[PDB]
Amino acid sequence: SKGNAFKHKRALVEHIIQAKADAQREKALNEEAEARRLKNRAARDRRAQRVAEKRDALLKEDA
Amino acid sequence: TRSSVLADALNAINNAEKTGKRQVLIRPSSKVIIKFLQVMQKHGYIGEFEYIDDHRSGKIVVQLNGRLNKCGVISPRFNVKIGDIEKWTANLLPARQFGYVILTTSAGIMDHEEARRKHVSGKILGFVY
Amino acid sequence: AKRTKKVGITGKYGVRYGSSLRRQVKKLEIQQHARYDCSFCGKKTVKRGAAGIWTCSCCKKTVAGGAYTVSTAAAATVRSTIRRLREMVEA
Amino acid sequence: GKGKPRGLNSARKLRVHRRNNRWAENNYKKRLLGTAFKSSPFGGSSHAKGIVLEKLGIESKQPNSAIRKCVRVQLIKNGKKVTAFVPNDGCLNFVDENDEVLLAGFGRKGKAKGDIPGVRFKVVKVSGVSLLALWKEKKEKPRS
Amino acid sequence: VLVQDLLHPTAASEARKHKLKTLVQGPRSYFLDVKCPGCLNITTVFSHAQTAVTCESCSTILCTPTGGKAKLSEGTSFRRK
Amino acid sequence: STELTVQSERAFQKQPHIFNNPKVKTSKRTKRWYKNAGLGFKTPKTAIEGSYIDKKCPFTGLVSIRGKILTGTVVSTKMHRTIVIRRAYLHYIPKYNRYEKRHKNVPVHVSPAFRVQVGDIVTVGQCRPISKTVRFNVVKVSAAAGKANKQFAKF
Amino acid sequence: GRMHSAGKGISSSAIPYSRNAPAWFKLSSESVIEQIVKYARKGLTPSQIGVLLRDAHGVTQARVITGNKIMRILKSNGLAPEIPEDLYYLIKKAVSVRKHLERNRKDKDAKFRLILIESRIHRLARYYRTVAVLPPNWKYESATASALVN
RNA sequence: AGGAUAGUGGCCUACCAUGGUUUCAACGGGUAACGGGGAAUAAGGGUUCGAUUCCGGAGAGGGAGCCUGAGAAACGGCUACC
RNA sequence: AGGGGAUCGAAGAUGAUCAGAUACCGUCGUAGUCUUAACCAUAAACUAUGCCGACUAGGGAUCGGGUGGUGUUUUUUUAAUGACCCACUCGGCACCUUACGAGAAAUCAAAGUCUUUGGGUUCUGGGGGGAGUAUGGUCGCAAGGCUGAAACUUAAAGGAAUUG
Repeated sequence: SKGNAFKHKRALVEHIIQAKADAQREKALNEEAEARRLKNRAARDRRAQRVAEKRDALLKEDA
Repeated sequence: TRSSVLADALNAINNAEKTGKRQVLIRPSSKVIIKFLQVMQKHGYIGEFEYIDDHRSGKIVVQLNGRLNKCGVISPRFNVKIGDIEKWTANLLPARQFGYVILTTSAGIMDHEEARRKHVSGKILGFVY
Repeated sequence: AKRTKKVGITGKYGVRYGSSLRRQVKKLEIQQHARYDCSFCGKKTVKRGAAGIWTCSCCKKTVAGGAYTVSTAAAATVRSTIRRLREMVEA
Repeated sequence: GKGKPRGLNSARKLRVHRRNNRWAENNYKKRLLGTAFKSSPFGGSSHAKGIVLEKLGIESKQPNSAIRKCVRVQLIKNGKKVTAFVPNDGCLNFVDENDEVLLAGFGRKGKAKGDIPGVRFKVVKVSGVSLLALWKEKKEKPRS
Repeated sequence: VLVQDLLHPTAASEARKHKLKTLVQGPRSYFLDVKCPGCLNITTVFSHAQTAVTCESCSTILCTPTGGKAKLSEGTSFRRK
Repeated sequence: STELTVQSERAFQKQPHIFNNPKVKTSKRTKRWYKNAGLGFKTPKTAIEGSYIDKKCPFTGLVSIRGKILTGTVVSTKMHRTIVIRRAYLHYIPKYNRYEKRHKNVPVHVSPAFRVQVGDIVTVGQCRPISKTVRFNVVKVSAAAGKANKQFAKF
Repeated sequence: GRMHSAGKGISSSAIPYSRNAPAWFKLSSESVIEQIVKYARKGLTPSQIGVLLRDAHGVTQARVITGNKIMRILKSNGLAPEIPEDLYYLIKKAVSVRKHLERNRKDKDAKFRLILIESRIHRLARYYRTVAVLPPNWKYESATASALVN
């Protein structure tokens, strides 16, 4: 605003509205991508210790 | 830096035969080089050659039977039509009867002789006589 | 924008007084009006009060310096050679 | 090597490079700048009429020594005051001032031939009659 | 000499050629086994260690980096592997 | 498509020579006229159920794609319902037996049916002259990734 | 080589022909992977991880010992750096030289080195922003670069 | 969006937005430039010329306008200015 | 422009030589030579040899790094450790003999792998002058730089070697 390109109050408010929505779409993907990184890789990381050394290897082929 | 491996390959073979060395080392020997040597080898200009298979594109040892005179490249690979190939042979070969002009084609890499018989053309890798 | 190609601070003089004279003042005037680093608080706040008086906006230490610079080249080398003389007396 | 782009898609550079180096010619520069049409006594012609204004005794160059019997002819088509050689023996008695003569080139596209300084033309006809015929006395130059 | 078998050069020539100029480039570097005499821990030491590595037991310098093959300690036992 | 203030101009934009009678009320309550562009160019769905008008659209508009079909990348998308594509190719100089990369910037009219971006390859089709400099409409966005799916930033 | 020098040294590493763990190896793939991560939890370069592996243990080359190559596993394990390494130390090198010039005005030799270091930075960045490890328009601003390398 | 046209179209008019082309040469200038089929030379590759027997364009001293007509901005049609 | 300004030293004064000698030589001496801040941006800026890549011939030297040596040398006489040596090795500056090869030759180990012509690429030249001139543009405080003709003039200009 000390530089030009905010010709009036409405121009500043409409720029803030755009910038806020731009960051709030940015934050929408930020939480969404952060969700998958926490979810998809990590949730089945316990599946390895769960099933990989559980079935088809130790119990059925034991007697 | 290195731009055409076959260019350096046949430039190395040319220097080898000129000095008369019966064997030469070629690298890094892409498969266009092997196909090129197959064309020459079956015709008898070169004899035995070994493709040392390391994981760095490999190297080639060629046995020169003292029969090759000059094998060159025509860079860039000019797109030659089925008709202009005779103009290319007449410009590049010491005589009509012998010598070969190597073309990579839809049907593979072969000399200008069976390029006519296959009735296929393409680019010009080089020549051998 | 880039308001002047070469005159810069001397542009206040308009067209008069000759280009060479205006060039000489343009050199000494940017050097006179620049903020300078302070030797006691370490922040670029030393301004020129009067010719030869260099007052820091903070810590209010005024240094006696050159007319158009905090430290002249001559004063700098004199300080060095006075130090050279005092090192041989003290060592 | 060879200092020229042999790459398959280098056609643009080849043509531009050749098109700049064609300016180092003499003939091509003359043809493209039209120096015959612009700065030449003949506007790209082979022959041009004119008026013999006076006679010049043009001393030859070394090692020769002779008077070359040229004529100061001003060309009707552009007024240029050029000097024209007069071949064959005599033939300066055959022509006088305020005649009309047909000039031709001198055999070297400029660059006066022989031991003649600064004369790049030779007179072919005079009074509409061939100076060759006059030399052989077949015809007679009319007094017109 | 116009004739020699590049496929089968003498092993001395292989040892007398640069580590990458040879028929198939292979590392002239190897590995070591270093026991600190005061302790009972063995550790794999690269021939060009490049670092002053200490055994996992105690902060004792068992080798010293240098230009090529890193220097080994005087008071230690090295075993080629 | 089905949003974005379609009726934002002065005159009422509507496909001409159609009407939706208020006498009969149906389930859809609306009628939008579209068509297949042709030449195996299956109509994008957003045109089928769209709300924009774009009289010059190959699908929802009155223009027919007859003539040639071009293909090229997009270099500018910064006009209303029209972009400029750069159809780079090779010209064969016969003397030097060599090619040169010569390009033509082709401007084309995009219907809002396609989300077209810079870099993404598109195919266009000749039509009746849309404007002074446009004669082609985007008819399919050639997109496996479109130089955007794996080359643009992920937050 | 040395696109900013006339030197043509060939020094490098000539990895062996064998594409498998040597006979004398002891640790398992998980054991080396778990050893790599904690080295990186210290805040370590995959280049430093590889060299420290080669010395502390007999991990000749981590990509051979594991099924996956070093920085590959780190990004899968969630330690992916914000910007690529070789770019990063170019950035740190650039700011090192740049602060050197502010104090040293008449170091013309270092001034020339600066544009060579930046030339390297920009060509690396141009390549990276195609592979998209760097977001597009990621620019070496040369102003707040020191914020990126601290 | 309309007007105009035989119709398309900034072709024109209103409103709207800032677009368009460019070192892959835009734009500007020159042309002793009408374009092409072709002509001369020609080992091949090419070079130069192509006003000129055919196709296409433009013109009827120079611009401009228009009537008739299917077809003209016609000129062995007209009107005006030079 | 500021400081600095010992020596040397354009210009200049000068005393000599010379037919003349405001040239060589001698004495002095200004700008400059030095530095900081700005310029200029050219040099026989030359290896008169663009840059990158490979291959082709032998050698001994040397510089920097690396490797091997129950090699010599040093307070203690394999016992505390660098330098030297031999053999290699990469990179560097080059050097010598021969030229297979190349070149007009001189010569070149690249100036070779080019009429058996094509590894990639940038720049430049097209007889000599006129002329790096005019003009125009552009950068410079200026000196000038970069870019850059033509008319006209000429049958040579030139290179390398041979004999005298």
